[PDB]
Amino acid sequence: SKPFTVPILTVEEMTNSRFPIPLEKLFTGPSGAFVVQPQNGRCTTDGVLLGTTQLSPVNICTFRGDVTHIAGTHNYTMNLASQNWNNYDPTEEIPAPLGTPDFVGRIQGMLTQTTRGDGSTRGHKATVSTGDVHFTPKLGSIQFNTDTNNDFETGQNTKFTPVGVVQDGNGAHQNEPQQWVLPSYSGRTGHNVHLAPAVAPTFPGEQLLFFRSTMPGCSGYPNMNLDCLLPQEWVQHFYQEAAPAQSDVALLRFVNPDTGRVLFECKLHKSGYVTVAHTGQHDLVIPPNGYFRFDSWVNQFYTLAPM
Amino acid sequence: SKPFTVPILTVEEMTNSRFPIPLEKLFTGPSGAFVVQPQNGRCTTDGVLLGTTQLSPVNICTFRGDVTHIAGTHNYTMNLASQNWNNYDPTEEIPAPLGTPDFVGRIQGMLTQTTRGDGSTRGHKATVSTGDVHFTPKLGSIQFNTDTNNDFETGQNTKFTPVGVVQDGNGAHQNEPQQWVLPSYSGRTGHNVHLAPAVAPTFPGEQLLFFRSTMPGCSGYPNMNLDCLLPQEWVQHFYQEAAPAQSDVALLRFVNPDTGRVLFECKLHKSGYVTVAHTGQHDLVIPPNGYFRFDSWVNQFYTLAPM
Repeated sequence: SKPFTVPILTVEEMTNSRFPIPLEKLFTGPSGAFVVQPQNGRCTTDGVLLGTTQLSPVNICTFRGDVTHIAGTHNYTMNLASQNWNNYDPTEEIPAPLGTPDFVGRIQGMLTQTTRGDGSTRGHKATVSTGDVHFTPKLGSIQFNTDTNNDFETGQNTKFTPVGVVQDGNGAHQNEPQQWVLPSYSGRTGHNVHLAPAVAPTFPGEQLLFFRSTMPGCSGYPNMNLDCLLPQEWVQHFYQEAAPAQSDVALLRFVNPDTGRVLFECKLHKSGYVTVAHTGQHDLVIPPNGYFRFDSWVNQFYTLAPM
Repeated sequence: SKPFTVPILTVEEMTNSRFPIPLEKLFTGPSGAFVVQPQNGRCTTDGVLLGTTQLSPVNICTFRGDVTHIAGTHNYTMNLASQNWNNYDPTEEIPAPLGTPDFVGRIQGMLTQTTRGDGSTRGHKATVSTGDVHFTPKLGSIQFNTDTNNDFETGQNTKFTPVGVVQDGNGAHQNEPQQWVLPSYSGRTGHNVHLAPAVAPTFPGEQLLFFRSTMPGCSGYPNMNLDCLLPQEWVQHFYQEAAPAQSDVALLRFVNPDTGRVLFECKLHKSGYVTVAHTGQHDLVIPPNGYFRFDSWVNQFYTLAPM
């Protein structure tokens, strides 16, 4: 059996799998108060992509399609295409187009467009509100609020590039986005389907280990914390390697290569998430060259050294 | 010696190493008329990063720092920090900060900022003109044109997220960007140093093979072609594997997994670029599931089968 491995990359060398930004830090905290069911950054250790997860770090929270103006507004409806501009297949066994945002919030970035006939181009700031009833990416349709009332043309390739998140400063601060609330990918037309499962640690004394970034904020007082369950590079790696899983739990050690010392150990579950033995909120203190190293497959009874 | 490999990824599954967008296609053409000296997407087969190359594609053409308004304008100077908000170190023997744009052009995106004290945020469309006199990233400062003259605060973390490119003026359509012209990283009076080498075919009948994307256009009639010498995923892979180069030339075959048949072969040079045996400009026609496979190290005298 091909030996399982994780990448030799530091945290700061890696990328969030839920928004196209670098990782910053490792965080652990209790998660009983919410449902942890992200759909990006979901992959088994033997390389099966789950949810809306795809390989490209730059395609996370991007959309592509054609747009139609909503008369009397600055809003546009986008009829989605696939990430390579092929027709979007709404019958694929996924919750939504690959890379669709997996949280309720207002995501700001730019819409850009090229006129096929002559190579003329145009671009405008735009925001997608993933909690609104017009956010129906599984159906192939979403809406953007933009800074134009007439510039985008119909029947022309149009891309949304995400930048960051927005909040309404008149509501309680940091009340949005809600990173652990999934959109309704078909709006009010249907329930979510083909979801990667919710994750919840149940081994005594364990919490999830989160790979954390701070999303750019574009307006108001947003909650900019964004926690993913796997770095994007781990998704990419497992997809490549497809190493057989011996058991349901891979034991990783986080090591300082300068000293050889183990800082902590953690469980990488076959279904694609990480737990540590800790209780409470904690920003992990790690050396700048530290990285994760797979050491062995362990059984259901294995108890981690306390963090 | 660890066996050398390239990733099992299709072209469309991979990412441009010179701008944070997917690859679309393969292109070969004669390159005698310009200097091919990109600084991003530069890496040896045994994993030594070159030029301004760093590992995650989402950091390419991003900038971070604090900003100051230029009175009487809508322009801001950005005092650059490192990607993790440490001080930027201009004394490193690299051409410019890692991920700095390596073409002359006007790159549009958004500047975003968070006020540390209260978490208030703001974001504005912004353009950096990498050919202008203020573009001195090696020295630690650049200028942006924005749509505000008063909104950004001093002394606060500010990020530029790139989206695409712009063209305007009385010059010919597609006269900018100029993807094979490096910026003057230290200014218009300055000289670029510590560059990754210029590359050229050195065997009769050979041309470079380019990994091509189309950059989003944000205004006007820009030249949106962007050719890199290595997919970002190959940079990431070689850095991981660090497999010793047994010769100066790795022979790759491009394979159709549906049939197992080799479509063409190419040379992956140890110093990090690819050639094919072909004369003239050609958009390669490939099956969408096709991928590159390392077959053997060859000597300097190997003659490729015509593409």
